[PDB]
Amino acid sequence: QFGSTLLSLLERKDSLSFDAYQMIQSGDLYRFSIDLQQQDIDINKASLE
Amino acid sequence: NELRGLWDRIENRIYNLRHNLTLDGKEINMDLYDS
Repeated sequence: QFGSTLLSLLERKDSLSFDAYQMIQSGDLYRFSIDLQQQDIDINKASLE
Repeated sequence: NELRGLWDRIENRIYNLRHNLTLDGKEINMDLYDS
């Protein structure tokens, strides 16, 4: 009972640590998305000129 | 009236020559862009 308690809790521990690390994977992608797209304001201004 | 039109014309043309770089247009600085 103690060994299966330790094992089944350790699956619950190492499952949720994956769900955590999977979120921060978005942080670089937002930076690159904004710093690519923002130029279309400068192109829409250059087209008005 | 011709004297008053004439002296004001030469005053305007001196102002343009004293800036030079217009030619009453914009010769030197154009098409530049940033960001």
